[PDB]
Amino acid sequence: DSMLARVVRVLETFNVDRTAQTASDIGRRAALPSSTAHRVVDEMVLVGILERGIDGKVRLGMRLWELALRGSMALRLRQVALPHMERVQQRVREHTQLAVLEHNEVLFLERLSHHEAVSNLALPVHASSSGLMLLAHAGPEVREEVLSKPLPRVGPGTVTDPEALRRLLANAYRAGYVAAPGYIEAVATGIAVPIRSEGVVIAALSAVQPLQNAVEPTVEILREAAVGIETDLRASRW
Amino acid sequence: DSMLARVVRVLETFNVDRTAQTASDIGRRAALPSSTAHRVVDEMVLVGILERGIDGKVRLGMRLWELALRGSMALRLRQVALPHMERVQQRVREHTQLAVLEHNEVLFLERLSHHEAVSNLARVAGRLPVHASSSGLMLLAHAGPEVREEVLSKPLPRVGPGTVTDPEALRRLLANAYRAGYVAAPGYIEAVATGIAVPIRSEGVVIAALSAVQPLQNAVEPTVEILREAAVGIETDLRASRW
Amino acid sequence: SGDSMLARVVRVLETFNVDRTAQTASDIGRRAALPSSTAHRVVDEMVLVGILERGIDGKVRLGMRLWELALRGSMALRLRQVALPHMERVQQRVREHTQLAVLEHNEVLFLERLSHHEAVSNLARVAGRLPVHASSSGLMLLAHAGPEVREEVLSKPLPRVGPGTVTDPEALRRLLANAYRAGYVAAPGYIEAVATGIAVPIRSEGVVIAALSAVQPLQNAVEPTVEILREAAVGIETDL
Amino acid sequence: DSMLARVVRVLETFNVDRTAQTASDIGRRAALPSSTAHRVVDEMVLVGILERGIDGKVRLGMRLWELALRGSMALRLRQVALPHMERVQQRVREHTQLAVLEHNEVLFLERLSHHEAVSNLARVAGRLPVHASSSGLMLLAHAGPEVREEVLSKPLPRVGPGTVTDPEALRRLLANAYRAGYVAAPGYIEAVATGIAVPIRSEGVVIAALSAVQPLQNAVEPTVEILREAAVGIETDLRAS
Repeated sequence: DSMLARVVRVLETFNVDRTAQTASDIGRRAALPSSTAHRVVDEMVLVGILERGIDGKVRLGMRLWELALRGSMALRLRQVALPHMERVQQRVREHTQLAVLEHNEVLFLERLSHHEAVSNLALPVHASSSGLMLLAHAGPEVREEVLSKPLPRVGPGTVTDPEALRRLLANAYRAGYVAAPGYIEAVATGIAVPIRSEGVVIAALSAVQPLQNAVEPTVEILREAAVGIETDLRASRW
Repeated sequence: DSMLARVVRVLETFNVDRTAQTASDIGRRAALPSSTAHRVVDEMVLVGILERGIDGKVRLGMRLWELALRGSMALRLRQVALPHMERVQQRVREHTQLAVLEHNEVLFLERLSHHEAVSNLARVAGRLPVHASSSGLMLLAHAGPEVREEVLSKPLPRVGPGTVTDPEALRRLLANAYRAGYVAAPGYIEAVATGIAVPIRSEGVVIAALSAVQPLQNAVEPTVEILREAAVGIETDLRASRW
Repeated sequence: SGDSMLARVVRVLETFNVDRTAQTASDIGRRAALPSSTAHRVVDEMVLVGILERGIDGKVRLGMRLWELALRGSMALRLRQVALPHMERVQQRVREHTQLAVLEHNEVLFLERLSHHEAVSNLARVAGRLPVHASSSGLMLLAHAGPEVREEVLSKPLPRVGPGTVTDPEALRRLLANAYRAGYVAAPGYIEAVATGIAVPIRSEGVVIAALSAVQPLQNAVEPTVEILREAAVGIETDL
Repeated sequence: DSMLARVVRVLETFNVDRTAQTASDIGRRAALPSSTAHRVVDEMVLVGILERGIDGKVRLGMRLWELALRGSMALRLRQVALPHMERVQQRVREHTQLAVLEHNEVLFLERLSHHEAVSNLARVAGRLPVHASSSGLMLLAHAGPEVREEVLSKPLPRVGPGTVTDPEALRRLLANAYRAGYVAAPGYIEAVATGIAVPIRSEGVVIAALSAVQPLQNAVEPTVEILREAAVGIETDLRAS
């Protein structure tokens, strides 16, 4: 294998219950020849991805942690959200999504799709339930800043009258959800709720399901999941 | 300019403010030739260390995060503890350590030593058993009665001059440590040094021990107070929102 | 008054202590200063309902039912017992008001309130119970409840109970988030416009189980009271 | 119903999730007429068994807590120990006991006997001599050297066919028990069943003995382990409050 693939295999011999190892134990646990193992370990120690600890064994290095922390804002949210999204999938059996607002555009970070989903997945801020929910919680400037500019009816059901949007956004803000019938397919609706962290809306959790399906049960499931994401983000320490 | 050194330089072009870049921009910022950059970035995408979006751009990937989470308790503790450990060093001017308990073994995560330290640390590679350090005793004191009695059914070698070995003495010592919030270990690592440890909590659970090593005759209680203040600082910072 | 069944039952229980675990029915007459005939009646009824226990050897002891009855309110009772000396220390230093409170069914129950004679600020003179968003204590407790519980509370109207009471749900989310990270909250003007309230959490086994709070003049420095309350809170935690 | 039974019924309307009640609520839950609930509650308040809460309602009083605590040494241990003793009963199906030292004699705080128990357990008339039970010998092993020597200063009676009386044999017995963490022999009184005892600790000190009685033919070692696990469980529960 490439150097990098071997490095990853070495890293995957470590776990929360196995902090410190010898290079030989690494070799066995990664199924790497002893001499390859020692060489790969030594290169990893040189660049600080591993460190040689107080006990003579190697352990994961501070530099790996520091490097990973450079993406913590998106990566930690994604990693914490995913178990809650799985739970949503088990109950709804359609599609669940996680989204954030980045440079006044909606960036979808994760989507799950159930093999039995009836609805189908397919973008500007006004053209998804997620974007609408996020827009509803953005600053007053960002609302105006986006409403003045172009609002194409991107799908069949896409609301794009500046004044229809103000009422839609204001209701979403009060109610803690927004629905978006026919925004992607006329036969499908999108439902989004906010995810809070430290008092601010940082993301939106959404479902796509058939238009005819009841909306309120999905709002409840998404809320519960959004509450769980917040709890785990807030309570987690590492 | 090894493969791994190159991978690291690519990762370091990212930061809290730069979350998405093209392979070209990465080549410039990491001083890589653009052919090398495209190849390196592509290999990192292939193992999941980077993720390439639909619109061409590359971001730090879930697999990097998940690999770091294989040691995230130890690593984050070290990071948060270090500034508090440095302040202990300025005031006490001996040694300050951080340790955790893994499968009833004591792992030391950091050991700082002041250039003017009178006491001496063991500088040989190895691992003391759980009963043979102040950190081990503090950690054992919070491990619960089941773990205690397991340890006390097993061999208790008298490793150093001061090492307490009598099962009943150890039960009293551990109970006292639990109530008092510190343990002292006079003469365990050398005859002329004492170890002093306090607990570090997260969410009510004792997850580590902060310790000093200092000369045998130095007063224990002034050092305990310093360690306690540092432990409070560590506990407080561990619950800061932004990592 | 001294002559009811209950008053006599209590006087009997008080003859027992850590050293006097086992007595006789007549020796209880002696130490409680009751006539033996009336003593043997009260004991027998106490033994019947299980407040005392007696073996074949005549010996009477405090019974398991007494213990189980007391346990029905143990957290609150034990917390008060432990907290009181630390609160008196706060009273000496701040010379205003110190309170201890718990959350039950998302309502704040004040368990203890000490007011110093020279206190410049005034406590609330509302007879019934303030809601959870209407005191520093309720804010501190709510900050440690689930986001679930937070969003339940914030889904209902929040009256402006005092001059300064924050009722805006977004301002509340920000206030609560900050309180959670900082380990205290302030509630300026919640009782009177010239006073504030400050609370810190009390933990047991990792869970915030109560709030220790002050009321003091609005103009006074906040941070010194926060530290005093913090020292008291740590003392209370040690002792539990 | 008597005054004291009503008082008790009032106390039983409280619980860990209901600490403050109106007297009318108390009447509802205790099945008392409104007039009766009021006067029962009022007198309970008057003597401090209840307290009238800071915001109007009634709650369990500090006085009740202080009264309960006068026997917490026995009562808390018993309350905490009982579920672990029931788990021993389920696995061994004989007899489990809980004992402490009172005035240098063995006081049994709890005894459980299983219906299907093969062995027979002697009916106990008060406290037993400290040297005449496995529980006694286990507690004595962890008492002071002062306590040990006081017991051994006076010649000891042969209370049963199993009783050891010789001071030197007792010293060896006690040293072995202290070191091994159990006493196991024929019953030191009847000696037709095996009495087994292990220490229960709290905060570094042996506070009680957990014991079994079982037939002479049964293996000792598995019952020692089961009792040890229970003793560790009891200690654990005492430390988590």
